[PDB]
Amino acid sequence: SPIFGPEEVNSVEGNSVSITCYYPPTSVNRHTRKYWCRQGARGGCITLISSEGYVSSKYAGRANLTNFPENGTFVVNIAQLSQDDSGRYKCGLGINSRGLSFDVSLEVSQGPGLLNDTKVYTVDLGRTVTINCPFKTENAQKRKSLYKQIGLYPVLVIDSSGYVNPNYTGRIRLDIQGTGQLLFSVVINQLRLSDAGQYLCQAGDDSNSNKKNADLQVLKPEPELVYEDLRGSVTFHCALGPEVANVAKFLCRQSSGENCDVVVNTLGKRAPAFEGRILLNPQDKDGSFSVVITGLRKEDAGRYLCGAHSDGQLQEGSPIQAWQLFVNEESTIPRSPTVVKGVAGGSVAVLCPYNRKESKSIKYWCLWEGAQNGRCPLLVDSEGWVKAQYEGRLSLLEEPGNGTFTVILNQLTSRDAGFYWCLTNGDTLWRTTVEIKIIEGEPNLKVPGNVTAVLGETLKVPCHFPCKFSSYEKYWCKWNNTGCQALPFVNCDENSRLVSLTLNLVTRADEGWYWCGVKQGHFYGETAAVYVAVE
Amino acid sequence: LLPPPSEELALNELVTLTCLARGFSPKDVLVRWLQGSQELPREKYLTWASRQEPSQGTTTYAVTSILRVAAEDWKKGETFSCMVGHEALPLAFTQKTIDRLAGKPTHINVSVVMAEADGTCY
Amino acid sequence: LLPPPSEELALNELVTLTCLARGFSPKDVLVRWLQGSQELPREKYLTWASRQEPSQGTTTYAVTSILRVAAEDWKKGETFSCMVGHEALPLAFTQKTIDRLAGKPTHINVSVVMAEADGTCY
Amino acid sequence: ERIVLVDNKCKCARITSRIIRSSEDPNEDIVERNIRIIVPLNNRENISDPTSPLRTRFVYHLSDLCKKCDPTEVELDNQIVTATQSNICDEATETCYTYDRNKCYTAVVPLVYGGETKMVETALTPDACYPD
Ligand SMILES: *[C@@H]1O[C@H](CO)[C@@H](O[C@@H]2O[C@H](CO)[C@@H](O[C@@H]3O[C@H](CO)[C@@H](O)[C@H](O)[C@@H]3O)[C@H](O)[C@H]2NC(C)=O)[C@H](O)[C@H]1NC(C)=O
Ligand SMILES: *[C@@H]1O[C@H](CO)[C@@H](O[C@@H]2O[C@H](CO)[C@@H](O)[C@H](O)[C@H]2NC(C)=O)[C@H](O)[C@H]1NC(C)=O
Ligand SMILES: *[C@@H]1O[C@H](CO)[C@@H](O)[C@H](O)[C@H]1NC(C)=O
Repeated sequence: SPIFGPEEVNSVEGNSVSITCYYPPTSVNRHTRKYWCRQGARGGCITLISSEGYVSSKYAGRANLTNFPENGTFVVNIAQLSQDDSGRYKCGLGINSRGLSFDVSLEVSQGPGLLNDTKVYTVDLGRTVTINCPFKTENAQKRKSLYKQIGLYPVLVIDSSGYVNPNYTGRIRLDIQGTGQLLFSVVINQLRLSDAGQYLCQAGDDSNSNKKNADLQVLKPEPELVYEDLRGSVTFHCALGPEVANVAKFLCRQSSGENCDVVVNTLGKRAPAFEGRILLNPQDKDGSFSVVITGLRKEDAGRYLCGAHSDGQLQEGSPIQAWQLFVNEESTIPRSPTVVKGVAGGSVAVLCPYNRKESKSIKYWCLWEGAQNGRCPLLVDSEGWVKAQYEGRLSLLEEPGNGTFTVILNQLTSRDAGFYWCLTNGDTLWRTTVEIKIIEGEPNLKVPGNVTAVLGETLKVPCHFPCKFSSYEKYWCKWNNTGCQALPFVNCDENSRLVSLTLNLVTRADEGWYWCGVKQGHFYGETAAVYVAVE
Repeated sequence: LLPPPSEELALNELVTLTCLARGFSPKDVLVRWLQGSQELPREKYLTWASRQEPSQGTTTYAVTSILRVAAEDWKKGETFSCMVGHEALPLAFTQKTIDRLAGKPTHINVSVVMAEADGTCY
Repeated sequence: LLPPPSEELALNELVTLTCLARGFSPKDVLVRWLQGSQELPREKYLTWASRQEPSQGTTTYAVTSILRVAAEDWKKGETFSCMVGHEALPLAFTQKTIDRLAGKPTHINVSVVMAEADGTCY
Repeated sequence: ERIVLVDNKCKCARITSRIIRSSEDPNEDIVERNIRIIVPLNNRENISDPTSPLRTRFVYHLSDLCKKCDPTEVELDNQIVTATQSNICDEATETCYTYDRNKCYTAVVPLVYGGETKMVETALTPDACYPD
């Protein structure tokens, strides 16, 4: 079940193949036994090549099996294929009679031998092609006809003078650079699946049933495999050519009953179930762009398609790109609160998990706009910068460390609800989203209004707390760009009330924002805020 | 009349039963227990008072009681009963009875998979 | 660790226990035996040398050893166990164990008891 | 076979269940409960080496399979309280029947090195005791 790879693989004889399988990188899985095996009929699942030094007799000289532990993958090569090699197969780990496997289907076909009467043209659907047929000048004034064969009958439905087939509508144009020589061609844009096969082509006709053979093959693209897990993020890379660099471009998901279903467009559409956890970047000079989807759930598994078409949907005659995604779900990404609540005037605090092996990174805090396509304006970084309009009410803190940092956002209002993102600078990027809701109530800690200052004498400011906070520590701090640091002239007078602080001199040097806080040593808690003046 | 919880069965101590009556219009009621045909003395069991319910217009009342017996008596096959007296009943009494074999399931499939045939999936 | 052959058990003088290690890449090993939990001295058994086995891919090696113990203690129910030390193992030693019941038993007795299958599982 | 109620690894038992509802006669449906036991035929009673013979009696109580004790969070009025979810898991003392694939098991054996004896440590499941 947590094992994944290519479901279908194809090649022709004499060639090589290179299969890759995936497993969760836990320590038991890196050291256990890997196998490739042939699921035959009558029960058994006989091993062909293994990780513990075993190579079979039929695979002698042709194969090996290398294991990459930091990837979490292992690769299998089979050279010099055949037609006894067609069948179903399995990757795996451990013992074969359990089920830590994944099925793979291998199909291999016969090549052409001593039949070189062919002229091929390779194309992926959405591009241009030529089908060249011999232009004879001994039929100088004769039609350059090209039939189509359904069965054995060359059906008279395409002429070369302005008559085209009722199914090949609007897209057949041809060029004149011979006209005295053998040179004409037919150029087709937007190749379909139904535009395949050999066609009865010729240029000019002596009446004695003369023939010619020349085919095309158009191919469907092969999906890049992406391996993700629960509560993580993914990134696609649509990289179509500059021929469609100014068409509307889309991204959907193939479903069961022949129904692609839109996830984003560039004409402004979105699913209901992807609100707050998706992006779409502005493209570069050559026409490639990024798509991010974070917080991955169980039902995001399946084939995805990106393309370009003039109305923003999947229609035939448009160039595509593919991916196939797997969600591991035996993940080691820690769980987190998805929604955090607060009241008008209160604070919040978020736990933001990253990877322990990337602890020398740089941390960021977004706010998902959702207006154009999706955008992160950055609000605060780990290096000492904050936004302008969030002054006095935001800071990022490195404690507790070792898997997790925290961020404090107070002085709430009912328009502060939304979806928020956090992101590190390392190589592997989990992006974690939390929703801030606003419900009504009363703030726990209690401070006065906006406290002025006298010129030439002292100030004192109180700050209460209720009685469940009687075992938690109390502190004060002064806020600047790097965060806020605790002060030593607080007293914490009462046993269950009135943490205060005075300022020994009214000069302008500390005319800033102040907080009043609560913490259980490492983990932080609620706070409030007042701004000081000097008159 | 409710059966015991399955947590108490797998410990071999006393097990517990619950009687419950609800929906009666004056708040006067009597509750007695039986074992087979013998009425137990009324200092073996606890009975709460009679209180009224949240409702829709018409007002009604409810009452519970419990009785704790030994697990060997339950697993023998001895039955127990809860009797309720009230004045809106025509014969002034109702009974319910419980033992094992009361909420037994009606379909059981047992398949034994031998050696040489393991096919476990993850 | 292989059990004794069936023919040696009838004669009732001594039995023999075979310890085979197979498929390891450097050719240095260590074999020691235990009875109960107490290590036997070196002169009770016989260990051959490490040699290279026919090729199926990578080149690997093998070794054997035998120990002869009294046929009364095999039926009293003592246990004997074999230990192998090699460079590639995780904690440099591993062991396997055998006695009269495990290993050619002529008897498989198993009892499975599933207690309260209809039992409000939470 | 749709919703997993328990997947226990000390006893190696798995229990799923599923409601499959008929539309005609809405007073009666059927509720299915599937149990899978895998019996190890070669494990000892205590898991060390010389303990005792083969375990030959295997006992499963449904109230101890389905037991859930790691704490949870409940929101009562506007509060987050931590609750336990079971009466019976006082701390182990449980006898396990199988090994667990992600935990590793060691033993301690005395051997001699010419002079005195040491306290050599020995792996019992070698795939899982790799120090990294
Ligand atoms: C199942 O078998 C194991 C293996 O014998 C038992 O674990 C160990 O049992 C011994 C015997 O009492 C305990 O011995 C102690 O060893 C320490 C050294 O670590 C020594 O300093 C003490 O003086 C004492 O002799 C040991 O605590 C214990 N646990 C270990 C090694 O982790 C186990 O108790 C057996 N279980 C049952 C239910 O029989
Ligand atoms: C992770 O797997 C990839 C699979 O493509 C490895 O990439 C190539 O590996 C071969 C060795 O078999 C090298 O010769 C190539 O240079 C690798 N890179 C590319 C771009 O082809 C990669 O080596 C694996 N990771 C590690 C750390 O080895
Ligand atoms: C053996 O493995 C190497 C990589 O380790 C690979 O490049 C090579 O193709 C393999 N040999 C075969 C398939 O004959």
